[PDB]
Amino acid sequence: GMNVNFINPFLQSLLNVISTMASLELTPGKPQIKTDNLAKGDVSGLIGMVGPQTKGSLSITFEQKLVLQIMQNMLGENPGKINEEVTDLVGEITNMVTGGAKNLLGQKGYEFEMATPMVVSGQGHTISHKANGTKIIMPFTSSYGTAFIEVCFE
Amino acid sequence: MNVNFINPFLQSLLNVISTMASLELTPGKPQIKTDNLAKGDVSGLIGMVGPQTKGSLSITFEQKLVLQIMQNMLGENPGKINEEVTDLVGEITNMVTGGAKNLLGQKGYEFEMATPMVVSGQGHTISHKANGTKIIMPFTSSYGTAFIEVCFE
Repeated sequence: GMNVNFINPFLQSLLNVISTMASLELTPGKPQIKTDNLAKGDVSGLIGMVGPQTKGSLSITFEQKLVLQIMQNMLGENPGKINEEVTDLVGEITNMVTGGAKNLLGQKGYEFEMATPMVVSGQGHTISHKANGTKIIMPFTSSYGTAFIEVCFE
Repeated sequence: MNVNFINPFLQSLLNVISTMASLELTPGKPQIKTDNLAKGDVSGLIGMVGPQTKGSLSITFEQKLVLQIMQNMLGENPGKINEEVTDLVGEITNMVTGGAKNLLGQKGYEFEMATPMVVSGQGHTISHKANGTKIIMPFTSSYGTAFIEVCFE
């Protein structure tokens, strides 16, 4: 029965990357215990986490127009489609979100190590976390479209 | 590291599909991945941390194949990728990684797995970003194709 606040370090870290490094204001929704298969996107960064008394999963999902605007702002270009350069950037965003969360959570005595990012590319795909634990999801909105973070820990 | 860490995962998948001779699945030769051509409709993905290493694994299936796997394993299929199907994909992912964890442990190498995630979406691709060699192996049948990819850094 995990505290919904476990998503906060991930939220803060994503807002750090996107709002400052990408100068793009994402407006977060309210963290929800997941109850829909409705968090569709076009490219997603996925990573596992393993700790002494923990294991889990993080996904960060973006609509195409949003991730392309993020790439424009961060790197000064974008190829107008999801390609390898886009998936590489999503991988790096995933590492920085997870890493910042690791730092913030470590300061609070929660230890984990991240695995390595996998990036999913596909129109309108969804992610389902299969850990036996609480699934916490939150939307983010911009005029460019929507993103979602989902975390799950056993 | 290369054959040493990756082969258990490949053998463990083979083991898990050897249980369904019905499908008549022909494995290909494992190789270094050098394109983004490996598409599927549902995939199981899992991270892992090991001795001086970390990495990732995914198993991607075409819909027609995963539905026949469900027919063989559970005696039914819904004719589409639903929660039942994503659950089974997650479980196969755990068995494949669980088996490999045992084999590597046997050999003296401790790997800790994270928890699985399952992607649903027509014709999606998975790109592993670990800084190390990406190994992919396909397995094909008249019902369709699947791919396992494993990468350690």
